[PDB]
Amino acid sequence: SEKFAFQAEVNRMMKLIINSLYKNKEIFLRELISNASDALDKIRLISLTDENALAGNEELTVKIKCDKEKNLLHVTDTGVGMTREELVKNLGTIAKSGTSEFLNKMTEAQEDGQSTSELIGQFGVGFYSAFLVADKVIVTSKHNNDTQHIWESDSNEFSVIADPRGNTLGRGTTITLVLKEEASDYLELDTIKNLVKKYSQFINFPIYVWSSKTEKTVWDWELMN
Ligand SMILES: CCCNC(=O)[C@H]1O[C@@H](n2cnc3c(N)ncnc32)[C@H](O)[C@@H]1O
Repeated sequence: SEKFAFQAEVNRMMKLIINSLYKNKEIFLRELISNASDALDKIRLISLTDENALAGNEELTVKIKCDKEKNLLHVTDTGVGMTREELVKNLGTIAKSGTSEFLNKMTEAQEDGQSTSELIGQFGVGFYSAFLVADKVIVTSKHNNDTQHIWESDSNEFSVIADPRGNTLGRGTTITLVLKEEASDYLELDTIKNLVKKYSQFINFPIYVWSSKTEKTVWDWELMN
C-alpha cells in the first residue's frame, strides 16, 4: 500500500469539473460509461495485433450493479485495464498532452460563458466527476501486463495497493462509488436503468444492469442498448 498526493493541476481540474457539472451530477455516469467504452475499444484494437489479447477474459461488456445495502455503485468493463503505474500516473497526474489543452479550453470557455460539458466529454476527463456523487472512489483494474490492483481516493489523496483477492477481474476495470447520502437515488434500479439507457446508445459494446424481476425474485443482467 503506497500513499500519494494528487498533482496540483489535477486538484484544480477536479474543482473545475465538479463546479462545471454541479447542477448536472448525473453526467458522472455518462463519463464512466464513455471511459469503459474507450477501454473496450483499446483492447478490441489490441486484439487485431495480438492473438492472446482476450485470453484473460473472453467477454467485452460493461456491467453495472447497484448495491443498496452497502451503498455502492459498481461500473465494470472488460476493457484493457490499467497497470499499477497507470493507476498512479493516469489518475493522479496530468499524463497526456490533451489534458493540459483541456485545462486551457475549460478556463477560457468558463470565463466566456460557453458550454463546458462538451469539453469534459471531448477530452475524456470526466472520471473526476464521480466525486459529485461519491465520498470515496475505488478503481479495481487488471491489465494483461500487471497483477490486479486497487486505487482508492476521497479526492484529498489517493493510494494504490496490490489486490489481495488476486486476479478476479480477468481483464478490465471496476469503478466502485461509495455514494454520498444525498445520492442514494443512484442505488435505485429504475433510476440507474434509465440513466444507463440514456447514456449508452452510442457504445459499440453491450451494457448490462443487474436487475430484478419479481414472492419470487429473479436477478440477471438486463441488456440496456
Ligand atoms: C484524464 C482524466 C483522468 N484520466 C483518466 O480518466 C484516464 O484514466 C484511464 N481510465 C479511466 N477509466 C478507465 C477504464 N475504465 N479503463 C481503462 N483506463 C481507464 C484512461 O487512460 C483515461 O484517459
